[PDB]
Amino acid sequence: SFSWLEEMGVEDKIKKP
Amino acid sequence: EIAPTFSADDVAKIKKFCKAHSKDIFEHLSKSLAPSIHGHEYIKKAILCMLLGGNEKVLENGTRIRGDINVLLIGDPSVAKSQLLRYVLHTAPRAIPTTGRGSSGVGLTAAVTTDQETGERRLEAGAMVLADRGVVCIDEFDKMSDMDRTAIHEVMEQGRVTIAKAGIQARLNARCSVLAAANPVYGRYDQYRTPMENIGLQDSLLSRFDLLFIVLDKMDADNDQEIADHVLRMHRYRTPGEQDGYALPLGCELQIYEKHDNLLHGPRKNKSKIVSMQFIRKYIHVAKLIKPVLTSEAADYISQEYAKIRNHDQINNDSARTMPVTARALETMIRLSTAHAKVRMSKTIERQDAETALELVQFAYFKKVL
Amino acid sequence: AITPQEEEEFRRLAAKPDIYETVAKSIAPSIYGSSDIKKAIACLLFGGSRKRLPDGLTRRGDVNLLMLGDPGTAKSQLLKFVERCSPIGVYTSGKGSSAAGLTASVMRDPVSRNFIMEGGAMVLADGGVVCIDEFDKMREDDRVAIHEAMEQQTISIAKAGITTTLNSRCSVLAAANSVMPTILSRFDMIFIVKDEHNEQRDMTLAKHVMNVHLSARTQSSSVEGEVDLNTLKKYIAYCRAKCGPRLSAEAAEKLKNRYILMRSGAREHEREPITVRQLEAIVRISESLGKMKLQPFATETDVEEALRLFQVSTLDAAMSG
Amino acid sequence: ELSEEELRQITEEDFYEKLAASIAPEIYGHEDVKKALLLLLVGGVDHSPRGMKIRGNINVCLMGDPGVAKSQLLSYIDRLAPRSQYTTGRALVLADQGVCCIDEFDKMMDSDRTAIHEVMEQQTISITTLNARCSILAAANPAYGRYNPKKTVEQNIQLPAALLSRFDLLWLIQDKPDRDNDLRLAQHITYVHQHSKQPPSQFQPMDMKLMRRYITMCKSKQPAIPESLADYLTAAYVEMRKEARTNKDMTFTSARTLLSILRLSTALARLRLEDVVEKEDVNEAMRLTEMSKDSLQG
Ligand SMILES: Nc1ncnc2c1ncn2[C@@H]1O[C@H](COP(=O)(O)OP(=O)(O)OP(=O)(O)O)[C@@H](O)[C@H]1O
Ligand SMILES: Nc1ncnc2c1ncn2[C@@H]1O[C@H](COP(=O)(O)OP(=O)(O)OP(=O)(O)O)[C@@H](O)[C@H]1O
Ligand SMILES: Nc1ncnc2c1ncn2[C@@H]1O[C@H](COP(=O)(O)OP(=O)(O)OP(=O)(O)O)[C@@H](O)[C@H]1O
Repeated sequence: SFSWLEEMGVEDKIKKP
Repeated sequence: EIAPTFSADDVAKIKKFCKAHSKDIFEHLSKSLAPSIHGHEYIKKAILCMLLGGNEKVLENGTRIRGDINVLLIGDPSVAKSQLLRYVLHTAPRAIPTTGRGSSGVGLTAAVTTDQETGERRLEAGAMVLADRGVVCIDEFDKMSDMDRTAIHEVMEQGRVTIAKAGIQARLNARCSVLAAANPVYGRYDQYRTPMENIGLQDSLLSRFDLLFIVLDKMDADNDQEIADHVLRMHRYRTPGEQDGYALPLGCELQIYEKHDNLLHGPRKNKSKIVSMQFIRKYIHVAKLIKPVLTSEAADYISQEYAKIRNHDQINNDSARTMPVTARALETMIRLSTAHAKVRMSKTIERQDAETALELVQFAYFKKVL
Repeated sequence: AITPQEEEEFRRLAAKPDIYETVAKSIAPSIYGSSDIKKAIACLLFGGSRKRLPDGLTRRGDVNLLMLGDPGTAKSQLLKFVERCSPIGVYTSGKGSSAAGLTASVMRDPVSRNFIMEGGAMVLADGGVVCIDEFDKMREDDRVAIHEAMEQQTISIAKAGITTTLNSRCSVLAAANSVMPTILSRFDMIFIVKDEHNEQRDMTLAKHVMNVHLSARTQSSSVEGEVDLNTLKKYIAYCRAKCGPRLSAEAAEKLKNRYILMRSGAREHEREPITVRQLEAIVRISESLGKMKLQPFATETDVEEALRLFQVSTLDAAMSG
Repeated sequence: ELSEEELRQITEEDFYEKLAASIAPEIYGHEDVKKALLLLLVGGVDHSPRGMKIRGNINVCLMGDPGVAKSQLLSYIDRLAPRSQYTTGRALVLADQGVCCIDEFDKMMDSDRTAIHEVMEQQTISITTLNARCSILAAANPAYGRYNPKKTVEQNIQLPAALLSRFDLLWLIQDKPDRDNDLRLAQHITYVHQHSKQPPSQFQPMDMKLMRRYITMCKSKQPAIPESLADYLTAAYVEMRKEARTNKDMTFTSARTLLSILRLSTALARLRLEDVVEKEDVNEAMRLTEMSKDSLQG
């Protein structure tokens, strides 16, 4: 799931739990 | 504030929502944006595009292209203009409401004030300065002082209010999206008169805004029947779990859809689904984070459509025209295309985003689809 | 602090079918005439029903009046009496001492250098009634405060760095001699209190005033058929804190049909108007009546009475002007 | 400062047009306007013959329909100038020895317009006098929503005629619904928003820092007008005045016109790093003046 956020270059700036 | 924490299940839900609604996701979000208000499809679409926003391009020499969309609503009273402002204030983060007149002597922009008890001068920030990188829901745009208009010119154009009086040379950042509403001066809106005549203002201020929706009060029997039915349905609603006759005390897992209640949603043969507010907020945040990049096909299509639009505006224009088609329409179309690309979760703009942007722009200017 | 005996008394009093007329008479016994105004004040005192939708937006349940007319019709006495019958109330006179505050203010005590955050009279009268006299003489700042409070029901304080937003949910009852237009548009019912030269009415009024002056010594004389002020206060508080009604389907159908007919007729007349706002005002009046009779559903008679009151006040005000 | 290698790189002829195009490459077109802005930035040459003070500051006014990138040029000039202050119609002292960008110039106050007259005639503010050696760049818009060639300059843009006449160069920019030009402009804007830079051109755009260095270097030189060339000035001015008396509808080629021509010629020679005003400078000044004149005509 978090990989898909990294796919669009967004996981770096998303507040993970 | 409130941190919008995300979990793995939340990301899975968002991905599933994107996949199952690869098309017409924009339609679902626009419909679910505000269920209480009936109609006003294009206004809701423009509000959603404003919430998502655009992209800021900073060029090598340092010139900056603003990436925020501004919307203004002029029309007759009792058409629920202020309700849309309240919904925007309740949904978007960092929304600051104003009354149009200004915040005491400060006004919409920033100003220097003295204490009058010790004589010391302090720089108090107006509402536009406070809501930096946010949304300002200005209401009653007409009730505005001349100095406020002159300052708003520069604030909306550059995005950086400059104050140098009283020896305090400073520049403050005021990059904010402005959503404003106004009422006619003559009681009822005169269609023949130009918008600047009806609102009682200048014309360059109208040029600053990206979109100009004119909402007229229609007295068609069918429309009145539908609106009355919706209002009565909303006004007979009882929250589940309440004993009939109870009165409010007045004390002093992410869900994709909402539970179907026939009174609120309406029994459209159970064919209508409304997304919950929390999901809308999280999806809007994730959409805000992304930054798309334009492609050649979109550029060609937008250029040709702009040429056709300006040619069509040169001809006809016999009836009342909301606004002339200047070169700012190109910037508006690019920003709307980026907003639609964001809402679709894609990272590259394609032709469909340009098509939706063209529909919105044509409805905003020509008041008629295509 | 209500004993069970008083609750039983309230139930017995509400059970009567003639509670509405009794409450109408009980308001301002000294003032002669103006039955319709008294009924409207009763509707204001009992108030509508507040609602909350899933989106989080809350529809207000207050009712606002406005009394325009020639001087000498005893508006101020009526306002003072209303202020003494609501469980929560306040009286502010326009332009007199700046009509109390009407604006939440942040002054600085010079000796202690502290900053004190007094709320306006509207904040103090949350969930009650705010009686304003001389509405047209209001100071501009208080006019802005009234404009803000009647729309969003949240008074905001942004001075000297301090930035907060208070809460004010009050029914505004104002009276003015003559005609700002936006605020007059916000009001639900606008009563134009004219004067009549019926010889019987004039003679009765003169006799009543003369008898009052004669019996100034006999002020201990009581009145019959009315309700004591403390009893009225307790009854209003109990009804407000216990029963919140809703419309019924048949009443909704009747109201929708009447609204459609009214709008069609108005459009046809303009070819030779009622808006959704006034429809919601009528809904709130019907709910206030239903709450007054301590029932969980408002019947069709409530809708008819609300329509009659609206026609008497707002439609007549529009036609006369 | 600068280096000799940069001197060789910018010493090639036609570098005048190169620096003109290097100003705001994003804006499509308006080449003569860019040349006028460059002349304003460099400025003319001050002189004191027999104690007669002759200022060299150049003032340019941009007029025409709204939304034709006036504010873009104003902001770019304000940023590129070493010392400048951006302000709306509703200060001058802080702009001393710099450029004062005044946007929305038509919404000013005539009470301050008297002081602006004083500055444009004296470069001082007499209250004790404060130096106000600031070149003024102004942008104005029509008061009827559009510019009408039928109406005069004063009618379309409500402003006293004399103050309009004070400006060295007055530019009228009209927006025309031409299909081909609109298509080119759309391609230009899409390219700018796509590649995050201007489209490729014949000459590489100059950098801002090198531009400032060369502007300062040109400011160092102070050329003077020879009297031999002045005879051609007599012929040019007598012909210009004959044309002015041919049709008196437009602004007369008054003494201010000749003084502005001299200042422009001196500035052009200044940019060419020459100490003597030549025939080419007068020709270029006349070309700019006639281009502005044709822009005014509709
Ligand atoms: N579809 C609808 N069209 C019009 N009014 C609606 C609709 N649905 C609900 N309403 C109701 O109409 C009323 C209009 O609200 P509001 O006071 O914001 O009106 P407005 O005339 O737009 O406002 P403003 O006074 O700020 O110009 C509200 O009570 C709202 O709930
Ligand atoms: N039934 C009545 N109708 C009219 N006037 C009455 C009645 N009973 C008494 N009055 C007298 O009429 C006068 C009106 O007083 P009041 O100040 O309340 O009203 P007003 O003149 O309408 O007010 P305002 O000048 O503040 O608008 C008082 O002297 C009051 O005693
Ligand atoms: N060569 C050009 N011709 C026309 N428009 C252009 C050109 N280059 C860019 N534009 C576009 O024109 C717009 C410039 O708007 P801007 O705010 O600068 O207008 P303005 O004419 O200075 O305003 P106003 O006179 O109304 O105060 C931008 O959208 C920009 O992308």
